[PDB]
Amino acid sequence: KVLRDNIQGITKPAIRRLARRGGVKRISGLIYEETRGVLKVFLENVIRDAVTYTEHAKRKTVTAMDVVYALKRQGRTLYGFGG
Amino acid sequence: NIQGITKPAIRRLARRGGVKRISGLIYEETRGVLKVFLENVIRDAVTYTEHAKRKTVTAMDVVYALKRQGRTLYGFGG
Amino acid sequence: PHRYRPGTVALREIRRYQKSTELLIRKLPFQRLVREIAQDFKTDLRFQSSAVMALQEASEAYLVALFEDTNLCAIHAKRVTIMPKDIQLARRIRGER
Amino acid sequence: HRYRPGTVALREIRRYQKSTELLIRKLPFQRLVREIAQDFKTDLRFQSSAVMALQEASEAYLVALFEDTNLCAIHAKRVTIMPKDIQLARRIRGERA
Amino acid sequence: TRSSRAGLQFPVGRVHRLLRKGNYAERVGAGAPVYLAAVLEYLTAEILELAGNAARDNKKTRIIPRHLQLAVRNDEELNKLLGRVTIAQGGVLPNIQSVLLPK
Amino acid sequence: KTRKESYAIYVYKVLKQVHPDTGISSKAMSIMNSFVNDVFERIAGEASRLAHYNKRSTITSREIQTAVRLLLPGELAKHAVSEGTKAVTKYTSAK
Repeated sequence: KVLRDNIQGITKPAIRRLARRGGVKRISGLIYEETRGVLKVFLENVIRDAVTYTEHAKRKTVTAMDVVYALKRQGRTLYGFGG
Repeated sequence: NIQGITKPAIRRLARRGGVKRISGLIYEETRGVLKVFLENVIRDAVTYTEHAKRKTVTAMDVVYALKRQGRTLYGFGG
Repeated sequence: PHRYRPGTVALREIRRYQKSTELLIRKLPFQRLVREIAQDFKTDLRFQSSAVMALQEASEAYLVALFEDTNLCAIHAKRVTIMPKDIQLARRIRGER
Repeated sequence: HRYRPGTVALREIRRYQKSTELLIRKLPFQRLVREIAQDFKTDLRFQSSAVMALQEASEAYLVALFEDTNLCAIHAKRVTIMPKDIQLARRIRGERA
Repeated sequence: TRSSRAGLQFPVGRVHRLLRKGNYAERVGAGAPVYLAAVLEYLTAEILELAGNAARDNKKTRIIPRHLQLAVRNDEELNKLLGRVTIAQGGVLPNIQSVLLPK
Repeated sequence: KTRKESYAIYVYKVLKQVHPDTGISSKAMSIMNSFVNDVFERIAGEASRLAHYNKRSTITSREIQTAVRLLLPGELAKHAVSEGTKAVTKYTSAK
């Protein structure tokens, strides 16, 4: 079933919570959309790559490993999920 | 030696840098910055020479160093 | 009644979220998002539930790293409030596009 | 007639972005290079291309750096670059801590 | 040759040697030195294209490093690719921030 | 007097293929040669991991291909795969 507008799942209180672990105290209202903007360019990058691995592995299922390899590729190495 | 990196030379680099106006304290700051830079690159470079058992640091040691450091340079035998 | 002054709960919340490690974005929204973006690259993809969880781990880390550097930019500008332009300076400087 | 404060600075930017020649006189640079390396190993020789390589890499880097420095100056409604900018630039680059 | 047999200008032999010797894998397919030599050929064309252009624009018959730099930094897609590469004698693009300009 | 290799002559031939009435300097020639080697490593390298990742011993045109798709920006990748798939098929024509 069709999927639409999901970036707005990234509610404002969460984009808040992250900013707090980030040491930010005062948040301008025009921040919440820019963050979604950024998160999107971010996920579009990791998944373009994750997927390319999945396509190469000739699979219909994207694995924890394809993700981890992608991150490593983008210089955002991640421990905790294999590799 | 370090102070051999002249104020005017540092000014030119900032002009090619797009910078219009320059504080006095910059010039010294630039120097520490440049120093740190060469050190790291030359440390890695020399390590290549030390491992190549050479008296001559080559261009390729430099080039390999810059690669290591993610500051790849073209035009000295890529 | 009673009313904490502006900025008082912010400081509290910072300390809360800096003690813990649990993910900040909700789990389900997050997934829906990732399934979207991925669909729009290739249809008919499935995910190891751990593979979503990886991308999220990687996502939040980034954004928290991001806010960190955003925050510095706010402060650079004799300000205390973060603004899109701040984020924008961090990304130019990080050399993101 | 005299030209105003920053008028010759403006003409100079144009002149240097149009040229590709190196901006530190290669001799004092060269002495700086030998000094720094001596601290890592004694009795050493450099290929003249090895020194040029370093020179290019270093300048290009510093220019890039001023670029990003200059943006921070601007971010702070300023027009003069200051050491506090460089520190922020590098900080966000993740060069400095 | 094989450059011929694939319509390539780029040494399909040279490439097959380099893959085997440069320790990328145990064995090396027949298509890959061809696929790659091609992609190498393709990309060196795009650069030579836009640099040459730039040398015309800058009114010279011979390409110097600058013409490469201009070609590269002005191309949005090439510039990304060489996002971490300093090109010797490249200089910079001319760019002067607004608020720095006179009023 | 050692016989050091490069891509110089082929760079030239391709230069003629695109800008027949244009030339090149040694200084820019080095840059073209550096460019070639760098790109060769990056693609070769990616391909190499690809194989490993997939518990397989061979770097085929396919590995090279997907390597290219990870290494290159949307449009430049697109053409690259073309020229890649083309010269390969054209190669497998002749024998």
